[PDB]
This record gives sequence, structure tokens and C-alpha cells, in this order.
Amino acid sequence: NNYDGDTVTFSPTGRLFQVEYALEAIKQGSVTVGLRSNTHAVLVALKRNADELSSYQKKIIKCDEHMGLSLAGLAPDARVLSNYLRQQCNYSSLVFNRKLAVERAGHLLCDKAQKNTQSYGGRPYGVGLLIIGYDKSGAHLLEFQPSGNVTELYGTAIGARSQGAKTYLERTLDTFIKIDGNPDELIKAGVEAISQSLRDESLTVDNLSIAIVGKDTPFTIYDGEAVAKYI
Amino acid sequence: TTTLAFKFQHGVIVAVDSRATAGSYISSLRMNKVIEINPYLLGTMSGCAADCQYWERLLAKECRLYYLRNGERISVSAASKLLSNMMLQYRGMGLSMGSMICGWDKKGPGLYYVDDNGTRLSGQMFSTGSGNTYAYGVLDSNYKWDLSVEDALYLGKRSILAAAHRDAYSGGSVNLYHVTEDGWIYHGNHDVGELFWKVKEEEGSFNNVIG
Amino acid sequence: TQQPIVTGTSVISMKYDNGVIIAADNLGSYGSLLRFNGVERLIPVGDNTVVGISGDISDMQHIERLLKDLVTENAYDNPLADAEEALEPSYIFEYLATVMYQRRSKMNPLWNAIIVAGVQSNGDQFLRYVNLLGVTYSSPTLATGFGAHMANPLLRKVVDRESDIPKTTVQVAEEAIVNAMRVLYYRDARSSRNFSLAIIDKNTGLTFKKNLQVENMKWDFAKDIKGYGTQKI
Amino acid sequence: QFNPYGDNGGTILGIAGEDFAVLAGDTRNITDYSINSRYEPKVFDCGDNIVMSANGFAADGDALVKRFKNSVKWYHFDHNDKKLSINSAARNIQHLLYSRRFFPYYVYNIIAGLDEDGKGAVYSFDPVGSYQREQCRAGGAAASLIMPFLDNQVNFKNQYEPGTNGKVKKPLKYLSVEEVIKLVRDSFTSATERHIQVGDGLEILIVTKDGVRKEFYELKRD
Amino acid sequence: MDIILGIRVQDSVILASSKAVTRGISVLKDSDDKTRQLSPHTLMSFAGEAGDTVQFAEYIQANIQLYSIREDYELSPQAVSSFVRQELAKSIRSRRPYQVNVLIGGYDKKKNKPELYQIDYLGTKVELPYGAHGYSGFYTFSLLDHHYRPDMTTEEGLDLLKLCVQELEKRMPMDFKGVIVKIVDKDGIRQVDDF
Amino acid sequence: GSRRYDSRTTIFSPEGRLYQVEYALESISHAGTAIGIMASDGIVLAAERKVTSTLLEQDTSTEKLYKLNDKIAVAVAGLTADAEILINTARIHAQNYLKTYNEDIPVEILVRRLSDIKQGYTQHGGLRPFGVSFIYAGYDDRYGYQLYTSNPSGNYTGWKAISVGANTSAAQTLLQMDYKDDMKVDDAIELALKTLSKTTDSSALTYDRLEFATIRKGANDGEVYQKIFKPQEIKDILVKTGIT
Amino acid sequence: GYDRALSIFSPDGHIFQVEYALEAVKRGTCAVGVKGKNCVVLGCERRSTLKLQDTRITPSKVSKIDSHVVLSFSGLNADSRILIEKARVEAQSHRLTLEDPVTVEYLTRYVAGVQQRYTQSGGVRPFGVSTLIAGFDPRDDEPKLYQTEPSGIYSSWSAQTIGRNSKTVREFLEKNYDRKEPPATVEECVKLTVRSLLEVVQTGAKNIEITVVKPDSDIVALSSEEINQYVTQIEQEKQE
Amino acid sequence: DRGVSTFSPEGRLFQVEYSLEAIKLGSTAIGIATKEGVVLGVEKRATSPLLESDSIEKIVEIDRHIGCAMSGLTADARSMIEHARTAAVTHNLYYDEDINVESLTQSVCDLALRFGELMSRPFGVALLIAGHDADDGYQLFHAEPSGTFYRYNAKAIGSGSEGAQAELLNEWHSSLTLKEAELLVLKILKQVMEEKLDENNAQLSCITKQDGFKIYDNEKTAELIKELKEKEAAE
Ligand SMILES: *[C@@](C)(CO)[C@](*)(O)[C@H](Cc1ccccc1)NC(=O)[C@H](Cc1ccc(OC)cc1)NC(=O)[C@@H](C)NC(=O)CN1CCOCC1
Ligand SMILES: [Mg+2]
Repeated sequence: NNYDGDTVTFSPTGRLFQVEYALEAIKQGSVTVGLRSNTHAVLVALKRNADELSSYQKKIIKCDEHMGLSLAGLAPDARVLSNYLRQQCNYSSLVFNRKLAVERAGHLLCDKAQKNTQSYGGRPYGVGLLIIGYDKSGAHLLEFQPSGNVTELYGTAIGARSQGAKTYLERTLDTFIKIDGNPDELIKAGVEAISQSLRDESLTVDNLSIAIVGKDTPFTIYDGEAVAKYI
Repeated sequence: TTTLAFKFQHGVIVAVDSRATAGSYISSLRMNKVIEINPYLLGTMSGCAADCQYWERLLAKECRLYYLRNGERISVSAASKLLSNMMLQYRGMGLSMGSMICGWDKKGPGLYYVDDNGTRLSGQMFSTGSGNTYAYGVLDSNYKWDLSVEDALYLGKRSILAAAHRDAYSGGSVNLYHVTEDGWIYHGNHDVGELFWKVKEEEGSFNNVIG
Repeated sequence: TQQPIVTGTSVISMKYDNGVIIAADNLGSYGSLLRFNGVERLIPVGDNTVVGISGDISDMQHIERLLKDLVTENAYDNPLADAEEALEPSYIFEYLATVMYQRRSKMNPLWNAIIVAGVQSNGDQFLRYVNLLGVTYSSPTLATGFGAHMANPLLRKVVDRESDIPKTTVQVAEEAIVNAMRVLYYRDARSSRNFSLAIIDKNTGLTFKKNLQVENMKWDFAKDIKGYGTQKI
Repeated sequence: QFNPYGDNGGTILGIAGEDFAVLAGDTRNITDYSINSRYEPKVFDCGDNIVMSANGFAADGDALVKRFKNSVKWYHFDHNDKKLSINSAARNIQHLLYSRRFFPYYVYNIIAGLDEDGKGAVYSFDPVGSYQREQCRAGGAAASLIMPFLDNQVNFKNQYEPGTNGKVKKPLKYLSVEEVIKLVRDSFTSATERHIQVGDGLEILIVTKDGVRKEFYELKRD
Repeated sequence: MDIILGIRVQDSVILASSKAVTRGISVLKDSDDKTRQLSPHTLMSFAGEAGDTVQFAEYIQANIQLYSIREDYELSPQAVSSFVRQELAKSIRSRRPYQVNVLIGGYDKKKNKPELYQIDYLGTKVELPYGAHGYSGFYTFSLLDHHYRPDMTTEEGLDLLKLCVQELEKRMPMDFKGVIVKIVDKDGIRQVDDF
Repeated sequence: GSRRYDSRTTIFSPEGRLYQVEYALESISHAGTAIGIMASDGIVLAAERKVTSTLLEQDTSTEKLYKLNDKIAVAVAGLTADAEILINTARIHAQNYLKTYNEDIPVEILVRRLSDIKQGYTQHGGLRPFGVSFIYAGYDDRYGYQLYTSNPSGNYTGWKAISVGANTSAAQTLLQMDYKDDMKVDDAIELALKTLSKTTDSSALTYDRLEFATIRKGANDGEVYQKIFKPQEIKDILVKTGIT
Repeated sequence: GYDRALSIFSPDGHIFQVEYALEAVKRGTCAVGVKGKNCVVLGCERRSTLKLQDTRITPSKVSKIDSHVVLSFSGLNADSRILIEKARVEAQSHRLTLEDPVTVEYLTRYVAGVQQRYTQSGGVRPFGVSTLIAGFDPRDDEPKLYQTEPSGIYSSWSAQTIGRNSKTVREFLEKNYDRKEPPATVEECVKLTVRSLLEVVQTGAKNIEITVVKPDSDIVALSSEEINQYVTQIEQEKQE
Repeated sequence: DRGVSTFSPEGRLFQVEYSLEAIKLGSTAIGIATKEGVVLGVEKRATSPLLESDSIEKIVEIDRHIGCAMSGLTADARSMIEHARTAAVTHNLYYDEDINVESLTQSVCDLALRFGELMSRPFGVALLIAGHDADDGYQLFHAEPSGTFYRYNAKAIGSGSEGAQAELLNEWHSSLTLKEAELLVLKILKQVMEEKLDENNAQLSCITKQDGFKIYDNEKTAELIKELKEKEAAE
């Protein structure tokens, strides 16, 4: 109200409204689902178009051979944050000959987003990110909020109507975690999960976007007729 | 190297050798010492190969941007000056570059000499490199404004040959160009070994050499 | 640009069937003066890596602190710091190699020659060299300074190529290293009798031996040597 | 005074075939009269069907290769996973080398692969970034020993057809990958005999449309 | 470059400057004009290190032309010479000084007088009836000391200048390829096309 | 953050005026009147000190008339402290020009430089403008005798006669009435004092409430002399013209 | 440094500071530009509220940027000096780097770019100035006349006016100026420029300034008497 | 007042949303992509008959293979065009090749959100970037001040955008020829424009693989307008 003019101002109840408004931009964004087993991690994203003449906005970005994320909210902010990850992943390789741990990648994103919430002049990031990866401690899935909060999860979803997919994964938890050494079945569970967040529209060939990373699987994105198999 | 270029009635001739040396060792038998900046602009290369390539290709970027901003081709005079100003930034830092900016613009054909010191000279005829003295000898005694395209191409070709023979650091092959108002025209790569014997027989020159 | 002041001489090392061995004497020379006799030039990093350093000691002490700080920093927000996300020899080496090359590129080098010896997570032997120029190389045997000239020839008689590594035992490798250290004591004027030896094995882990001495030395034949040519008495 | 440069010896050789290319190099690494390693790889697969070798000062060579590999990675990120063509890689490397015009990478660099028409390609660089496409190039320590041999045996220089006596040249027939590898091995065996910094081992990387293949051969260890 | 001469007569200033440009052991050009018009009634000749000469001259030219447009007024030769001197005195203590020696020949329209200023690369300014830079003065000043009068005509100034060039051509080891002569008077700047 | 307390000194009003410049001019309209009159053989500067005291040391006091160099002087209207900042900058600018070209700075060039500094404060920086209006009286060999004025907007104009400060509307009408082109300095002196005497808010115009100056070619032969009048000399010229 | 964003968008998609800068131009004295067949004429209003002015030394409304290009304006006088100075520096900088004088279109594009930069830079306000830039390109006999404004947009005009009551004089020019046959001579071009100003000016005495620019750097400013003769001839024909 | 980079309660940047309103006031610009080429057309919208309409440059060349049309505060586009031209030619310098249209568009869009308290506000202009490369063929992009860019088969921006976009919705199909696209741009421009469409107040342009980017002559466009009138009168 009087305390939402900038990010440097707490409200009387201890809230940061600019951060909460940035969080709101994620809810307006298109749905994306993340889930993993012990061998693989999968991202599934519902891409959004402007109209019938337009292309479908890309949702998934590659950060390294073993890591990547999906976005929901302001796409340019995702580009800035993914570019930062690319550099950090790359710094770890060039200097330490070491693949960047997914947990440490989350810590770096948290700290980058935090600086924008405490200083005057700047603004919080207006995007949420689901980071998947495979490192020395196996498969991983992270959820990034521009408040700075990063959370390691078995599965999750963000964006509009994401609560439906999140409930599904909460029921299916014991099943999909056990899908080891079977990438197609893990993707199926993700496609079935994101389907719980659909209304009116359904999953078409240029609508659906899928990514996967695993034990002997580099981070690869599937679009177009490559995802027709899963429709 | 040996390079030359001269204006005449039907445009400008550009001839260069193709040798590259690293001490007394011949590092390359065939190196391109001309850059096609645009269809109406050429640049010769003498001195440090890296310096010649980098800065003249950077000139081409800057000449290209000129066309986009102004909707018109850059003049030879302006192109040569951009390059001389580039040299003037790295003044005394150790660059080694000698080049002739050859082309055709609204004032007709244009030829400008430019070097690492920032020197920028307009003129009808120039020659750069370790063998420029040998080239000038043939050029000065045989040059006319009234030269035919055929005879002019031969003069530049013959002048490089003279240098390639005497100068140890010049040779390999001869690259010829002819610049007109419709643009530059490449007139091929000519091996000096074969060209020498041919010229000797046809012309009767190089009598002292046995063949 | 500097000059080295207090210096450490040869660091020698070699691979064997189950790991690596590395050794270095305990001397800190000040030109021709044998100034400091209790200097440890083998520095362990965790339980899987030993960094052996020769050259300027003040720069060695600086590097020693960088490695100590590296372990601290790796443990931060790392529940697997003593397990899957523990420091590897290849991480430690590449870090040092980055630092050395950066410093030489600023014309302010760390005046050292370093050998990183260790065993990787998968049981593979790690042995790689780096120096003040940022020059890196790996070989079944590695040595710095005088060791390169005198130790390598002896160690290469045991492991002449990659295929000799599985045939070489820890007893044979240690014996060769200890003999090399004796030869260096005979012939390197900036060496000492006292030295340290470290073994990093994929089964038995890190064994760090201190206060070792060169023994079984041959000097008796000196009594018979008289004059420099014609002198009999 | 601190000398930031050094000489790690070694010799490299790139030959461009009709539909293939090879990039060979010895595996010996040295300083002065000492051997550092008998097997220290010098030729690398950089991705996108491109092979590369930076011969001379190893520290600068490793740095350049590392930066080019990095340049390939960011080329994929920035341009929708587009393949980096051999000519594009060459021009990119020129700018990498010239970025240190006043404190050069002390290396003679060669890259090899295939052009966009499927034909064999070799590009040669000097330490400051001048480059050009070639058919044949030896670089490094024994470069002066090997190049004349390749002028004679690859481009058939000074070779004429018997009976004509200098009137008709030997025609420039293309060489197969098996024929090229023979010339490569004989080049390095000859260089090993008369050059002290050449020996120990020979590693060859062959590039075709099918991918990158490796071949290793022992050399004299003296 | 090498030889630049200047002489101030009754009603004009005459500048003579060599045509040669050498690079290595080869004379690249024998028709080079070592001068820039700073303003309609002010001419500056120059000589010094290669590249620096033209860059400095054109920089001065731009500054004076900028002043002329801003004020719609031509600076006096004295004012221009002082500006040039300051730039050179500023330059000599720079990281990389400009090694350029100049003569500034101008006609002051206010005072109706010709004026010649000699300035070296250190910023050493002197107003003279006749001047030179480098070794040129060693050969020519004895002739000028002898023959010069302040009431000389432009034609007599040119004749005395010819004698100076003839002496240079006889006693210098250096072939400077003749000179381009320019006259600065009340009507402006013009070039003597036959010399 | 800090934005909350920013007045924004460099913005347009909806009508296209610069608030601070307009309010600075309002400030200047309460300042003591300063008058400049240009004649064929010299220039006059006359100015009124604001409600003085008997205990003010007048002979060592200077609030209106300042010397920029030997050829150029200024009359001030507005904040004296603001004016001194600008005056010292102008003095330096004149010396820079003299060092560079070895000639005294032309009047307009000095005026333009100061006016450009004033302009800068109205367009960038976020600082309040200088609450000062100048009357420049000067001489050079190009245009001879010149009068200029500058105000906080950084706009300057040339004048034959002009007033700044209080009652300029009334003062300008009086000057426009009695001024003629063939006028001389002694006549201009009388006009300046008569105008002040009629426009003043004080009961009577006396020597202790005035600063006065002339720039004359009335110097021995072709040269210019600046005369800052002393208290006794102002008292004499007041009696001469018939005001006291 | 002072970084405050003064020029910003409003809910309706307007940048008020740029629009208020146009109001400053509306307040400024009228300026007019008319190009004939072989010339361009720049006319400028001088408000007669200011008498006792010294017209010798008072800043003239038309300013030479180079020997072949001129610039007049309407709006804040102090602001115009900054644009003029920048333009003059760029003109010499262009000659120095490219060895050709600027084209009129290039010079306009530069001045317009400066104005634009001041609409999206922190801590600065837009120029309260619109300019008319006229001249002839080197070795070209085609007349050039351009206009710029605070927003930074620019365009070429056969004839144009800016400043106070510009709406009225533009109305006059739109009906009087024929594109198929523009003022063939200098006289006709000046006459039309004076006529257009007489719709707005008040008195035709010292209130009208005229500057004729012809090809090959031939620029002259008409005197009071020369202009007065045009004013006399126009009204004598009008009495009919 | 309030921050320039402030979020609204709905999760949108106020300034970005307000710049979009400025673009709605701009003159109409239309782009249509086909397999024979991409056509770009614009409404010139001269404010007066004395304004020489040929000096209105709302269609612009970025490279030989990339063109660009603009709508909104067109003065803001000049620095964007300058950056695009620099990016295009610089990539040619570094990689000895043409730059991808998407990569060029991405480079332009990276400038968009570089505003705060960098430039002081977002751009008040939208761009239709049309081009061709070997990888993805003929492409049309819509670059907004939000930093977002969508690829389009056909797109209209400016004051008559939603009306034109609805028309492009019905008319566009994947088998359009270049000639058909040209007439279609002219048809829709004529529909949404206030004044009567002719060769002087409207401009056409195209990008083909062979000839590259070309702005159409007024004589060439005039014939296409006459061809349009006759075919509409044909039924
Ligand atoms: C003659 C050969 C003078 O020696 C001539 O100037 C050529 C000019 C030239 C220009 C462009 C490309 C190639 C050649 N110069 C050279 O050949 C120079 C000679 C030279 C050496 C050192 C210098 O110090 C600044 C200046 C000039 N040679 C080189 O530049 C040489 C170091 N480079 C190469 O040989 C590069 N090649 C080697 C073969 O692989 C591709 C790159
Ligand atoms: Mg050998």
C-alpha cells in the first residue's frame, strides 16, 4: 500500500511487497513441471504463444552438459539468471576441472537474487526457475523463487494452475522416484503431471517442451516432432 | 614481400607476391597479400602478417558500417584515413604494416599508401616491401597513363617478377588485380618459377641466367 | 618479477600399481647456506592428495595457506564434504595450475615447481607437475630440479612406460624412491640427509612418513683416493 | 630477470585430403636437454568435428586450446546449437591470438577438419594471429625438416614426367588416408632421427564426416 | 620531413617546403605538400617525425577552423602562433611528445602586416623576418643575413629564396626534390606553380 | 531511498518554463537595482546597495560592482555569494584566454562562457541555479564598447542601456525615454543616477547607498581605463548632477 | 552522480518532460525555413518587447555550423547554444576523420541524436528547442532543409516553420507554396519568407531577420533596409 | 515519486507497460513471412503536405540479409538500429559468416531491460525484424521494449494493429507467394490508415535470399497499388 513503492521497504507486518509482486509474475506465467528419480531428472514445460501466427515462447534453457532449467515469468530475467549459471558452471570447469554441484548452483542463484531484494534502485527478479541436474551425488531437482528461496525437491511445479500438477506429484511420489533406468516412463509421469494443470487447451506438437538429464544422458531439450511420441 | 599498385587510364593495377618468411626459412610459398574489402576496394599487405590481416579486416568492418549508415560506398580517401587513424592509436607500440588502399569512387580511381607510422599518401604509383626497389625500376621506366589494360597487367606482373628474382624475401607466385568503376577483377595466381622461364624466352630478358 | 631467497630442492615422485609415492627433503637453503633443517615441503590435502613443492619457501607457505583455505571453502554449505563432494587431486592441481599461470601472466610468479600426487574417487592414480611458468605435464615418474636429472633416470628404470605401472609394487616403488633420495644426497649440494615420504594408496589410504634418513651410504673407497693425478702418499 | 616464456619442443603436422584431414603430433614434452613426459597429448578434439594443436610453449598452448573449446561452447549457447564451421573457427582463433598482440601466445597453431562442402581443410596460424587455409603444414621444432619433404611428396614439387625432361610436370593426383598416414609416419620417423626434441610417440587424429578417430605409433625414445 | 623555409617581406610571407617523402631507402613521393591552411590569411608549414607532422597540423587546423565558425572572426597570426606554441609546450612533457617543428606565415588584416613565426617541437616560439628548421638554416641564413631587406617586394623575396634553394641543392648531401612555394598576403594564400 | 527528498531543480512546468529559473528571477527582482548605460566614448555602471547601516564600512565594501579584468567589469543583482563563485570563474577564464592566445579576451566570449555555466545548472546536476543576474560592461578592439546581461536561465543579450534587479520595468521605461544614440559618458552618468533616484524604494538617494563605475577611453591615448568610484567621488557626482 | 530519471512514461504512454519541452518551443520566437530552386532562406522573428538592444552583439538567431550549413531554432536560447556548439565540434570532427564536410542530413541526424539522448539519460532534462537546419551538400546544387524537435525525431521539409504562431504561418505556407514550381529565384524565395512572417510578426521593421544560403558555401544575411524593401513592396500590392 | 524498475501488484513493470501504450499511438507497420521471402510495409503518416515524405525512413536495412520496420517513438529506434548493424557486422568479423536472425534479434532485445537508476527508461518503439539465414530460412520477429521477442508468420504493430492482426489471422497461409504477400500488406495498410493509401504515404520492402533486403521504389509500389485496386474491383 504505502510500503510497496520499492524493494528496500518492509511493511508493518514484516512483508516485502515488491518481492511478493515479483512472485505474482510467476503465477501469471505458463505452467512448468519438474520431477526426478534416482537415475534421471526431467523438466516438462507448457509453452505459450501470442496468437496463431506467433511461435511458442521457449521455456527451457541449457546451462551445462549436466545441468539446465525451465522458466516461468519474465523470460528476460531467466536469460540473465541462466547466463549467470552458465558462467558459474563454466568457472568451476575451467578453474577446478570440476562439474558444478546442483546444490551449490542453487546457493549461487539464491545469493544473486537476494542482493536485488535488499538494495535501493534495483528490482527483484520476476521469474521462477526449476533447475534439474546430475552430479556426483546423483539426480537433483531445485525450485528457485526470486525472493531468494531455493528448495531441493523430488518433484514440483510452478506457473498458472501449477497446484494441480503439484498435488498429482504428491500422490505419485512413491511411484516416480522408483523409475530408475527408464527415461521414457519418467517423462510420461511428467507429461501426466503437467496435464493436471491444463484447462480448455491440450498438449499439441508445438505446445509441449521436454528436457532430460541423467547418469549417461547429457542435458538435452526435446521440441517439435521429438515430443509427439509423448502426446 | 613485394607489393605494387598504380593508377592508369583504365583504373588501377594491383600486383603482389605470395612469399612469407620466418627468418631465412620460407614459411609459406603462397599467401594472399590482398584483401577484398568490398567489390570496389582493395588493400595490399606488407610487414607483420597478423597486423596486416587484423587491421585491414577491421577496416572492412568499419567501411561496411559506413555503407549501412549512409546508404553509400565509402571513398578511398576516407577508408585510407580510418586505417591511418587506427595506426595512430597504437603509436610506437610496435605494429608493422605497409599497405596500399586501392579502389574506384566518385572522384575516379583512388590509391593511398598507409603505414604503421600513420603516414597516408595519395599517389599514382606505389610499391612496398623488401623488394620494392626492384619493382620501381621496371615501373618507372615502362609506366604511362596511356597503358592498355593488357599491357598494364603485364607491367605489374613483370615488376613483381623482377623483385621475386633478386630479393630473397620475395617470390612464390604473383596475384594480379584490376580495379574498374564496376569493381575489382581478379586476374589469377601466377607461379614465379614458371613465369620466369616464360618471360625469359618470350621477352629475351634475364640473359645472364641460364635455361 | 622477483628472485627466490629461501629455497627447497628436488621433489621426486612415481606411480605404482595401487597409488603414488612422493618424497622431498626437509631443507630450506639460503643460497649456499644450509639455513633451515626442519622444513616440511610435502603438504597433505585431505586424505587423498599430497602436494610436493620445491623452490621459494615464502611462496610455498603462501600456497600452503591457499590449500588450507580451499578445504575450508569446500566444506561450506556442503553436507558431502567428507564424501562425494570432497576435494580431488585433479581439482587441487587445476586450481594451483590456474593460479601459477595467472601469476606468470602478471609477471609476478610464484617461484615454485609443484607436483600434485594423489588418488581419485574412482581409484585412478593422479600425478601431475606445474611450475612458475604455468607449464603442466604428467608422466609415470615426475621430479623437480636436480631430481629431474638424476632421479627420473633411476625411477624410469622401474616404470619406463604406462604398462609398467600395474607390475610395480609399493615395496619396489618405495625402494626406488629411497635410493633416488640417497643419490641426490651424494650429488646435490643443496640437499639434506633428512627427508619426508608420502604414500597415497587406493586401499590403505594416506601414509605420511616423517624424519626419514638416507642410510647405507658408501664412503669407504675414499680412503684409497690420493691426490689429483701423480701424488702417491 | 623473469622470463615468462619457455620452449616445450614438439612438432605437429596437418594434411588436408579430398574428403578427410589429419592432424598429427609427437607426444614428447621437454625443457632444455630433459624429458618431462614421453606421452603428453598435444592434439585435441575441440568438438564440432574440429581438431586443434598449439605447439611451442605448452602453458600458452593449453590456455589457447582451453579458450577455443570454451568459444565453441558459447557459440552453441548464443546461436541455437549451430555447428561452428572450420572457417568460422579459424577467424575466431585469429581474434583470440591477436587479443595478446603485445604479450603473445608463444605457439604455432594448426586446426583441421572439413569445410562446409565436405572437403578436407587445414588452417595454419602464427603466434600473433595471421592465418590461412592450406593443404599441408608442419609446425614446431622439426618443421623445417618436414615441410620440404611434403612439398616433394604431397604437391610433387620439382617432379616431372620421365621422357619429357622438365617439360611436363607430375600431375597432382589426390592422396588417400592410408597414403597420407604413411607420409606422416615417415615424416616423424625422419624428424626423430635428426631432431633431439622429437621422439617417444606419435599421435594422429583423423577427421571425416563420420567423426574423429585416433591412431598411436611408437617413436624412438633416445 | 626535412627542409622548410620562411621569409617575411614588405607585404607578404613566403613559405618554401620540400616535396620529398622517404620510407626506408626509397623516395615514395616527390610532390608532397608539407603545409595546412589554418585560416584564409594564415598558413602553417611543418617538418618532423613521420605521421606526427600531419596529425598535429590537422589537429591545429581543426581547432582554428572551429574558432573561426564559433566567433565568425579570423584569429590574428600572433594568437594562432601562441595557441600552437602552448599545444607543443603541453606536448613535450606528455607520455609521447609530438616531434613536429612548424613555421606559421600569416597576414594580419588588422595591422596590415605580414608575420612569420618559427616554433620548434619543444614549444620555442620566435617571430622572425626569415626562419628555418633543422639543418636548413646552416646553409641558408648566411645568404639571408646578407641579402635580406624589410622593404623587399614579393618578387625579390622569391629571387632570394631561389638562391637559398640553389645553395641547399649544392651543399646538402640530401636530395629533397625541390620545394613548393606559397605566398601569404592581404588577398589570402596562393601557390607559386612554377619554381 | 533518497528520491523522496529530491525537489527536482531541472524540470519543465506544464507551460514549458523552468520553475527554479523563474523563482530565481523572482528572488532577483527584490535585489538592489543595477543600471548599465553604453555611450559612444564609454560605459557607465550604477547600482544601489540594499538598506545599509551607518556602521557599515563602505570604503572597503563591495556588493554590486566587480572587476573581471582590466577591460571588463560586472554589476551584480541577486545573491552576492553566488555571484562571487561565478566572478572568480570568469576571472580565471579571462586569464586562460590571455595565456593561450596572448590577447585580452573579447567581451562576448567571456559572457558566453559564464552564461553556459548558468545554463548547465538548469539542465543537469540536480542543483539549484545561481540566483544572480549580471550586467557586463566591457571593451575590446572588435566591437568596442559593449553592454550585456545574463540571468539564471543562462540566456544573454546585448544592450545600449539596461537595468537588472528591482523596478526594472519602471527603470527600463525611463531609460528608453531619455536615451539617444549620440549620447556621451557624462550624459549617461546623469541618466543612470536620475533613473535610480526615481525608481529607488528608499526615501532619498545618497552616496552611502550607491556603487558607481565607468569604463572610459578617457585614458591617455588609445587605451581603456576602469574607474571604480570611491564614496567621496560618488558624493561629488551626486552634487554635480544635482540630486543632493 | 545525479542519476534521477526525469524523462519517464506516464500511464497513457506519454513522456511529459518531452511534451513540456515542446511547450517551451511554442513560447519561442517564430522561425521559418523556405527552400527555392537554387537556394534556401531562413526567416526569424525578433520580439519587439526588447528595445534598447544592441543588434551588433546580440546573439543572432541563425548560426553557421560550418561554411555550407546553417542552423536556426525556436525555444530556450541557452539550450540552443549547447546543440550549436556540439554540432560545430562534430562538423570539424567529421572533416578531420573522413576528409569531407558533413552533409546537411548527417548534421541533422547528429543534432537530433543529441536531443534524443537527453530524453532517456539519467539526471538530465530534454532540450527545450526545435531547430531548422539548412544548407547545401559539398559539390551539390540541390537545396536541403531539415527540422528537429526535443523528442529527437527529424525530417526534411519543402518549407517549414516553428515557434509561436507557427500554426498560422504554416497555414500560409501550405496554401502559398507550390511543390511543382518552387521559388525559382532568390527574390521570390525571400519574398515568400517575408510574406509568411508578416502574417504573425506585427511590425515589419527590425522584427524580421532573413538569411539566404546558396550553393558552394555562399551564405549572406540581409540587412534592415533590404528586408524593408520587401515589406514595402508586399503591402503596396496588398492595397488592391 | 516511485522507482523506474518498480513492479505493479499484478506483477508487471509499470514503465514497460506504459511504453507499450506509446507504441499503440505509433504509425502502422506490417510484416508477412512467406517461403519466397518476407515483406515489410509501413504507414509513413506525414504530419503536413510540405513534409517531403521520402525522408520518412521507418523501414531500415540492418544487414544484406536482415531488414527492420519500426512503430512508436521512432527516434528511440536509431540507437537500436546502430547496435543491430554493429552486432551484425561484428559477428561477420569474428566468425566470417552471416549472423542468425534470431541471434541478431536477441542482441537487440538484450538492450531492452537495461534501464534503471544504463539508460533512464525503456524504449518507446517496437521493431519488426525480418530476415533470412541458412539454418531456419525466412523469419519475422517482433521485438518489444519488454526484452521479449516472438517469431511470427505475420504481424502488425502500431495504431491499427489489433484490426490488422485479425485480418492477418484470416488471410495468411503457408503457401503465400511474395507477390500475394505484397498486395496483402498494401490491402491491410489501406484498410487501417486514416488517409487514402498511395505510393507517397506508404512504403513497401522485402528480403529474399537472392537479392537480399530491398526497399521498394515509389514507382514499383504504385504499380502494386494499381494492381490491388483492379483485383478488388474484379469481384
Ligand atoms: C615479405 C615476405 C617481407 O618479409 C612480406 O612483407 C610479407 C608480407 C605478408 C603480408 C601478409 C601475409 C603474409 C605476408 N611478410 C612476411 O612474410 C613476414 C616477414 C616479417 C616477419 C616478422 C615481422 O615482424 C613484425 C614482420 C615481417 N612474415 C611473417 O609475418 C611471419 C612471421 N608470419 C607467417 O609466416 C605467418 N604464416 C606462416 C604460415 O602459416 C600461416 C601464417
Ligand atoms: Mg630424437
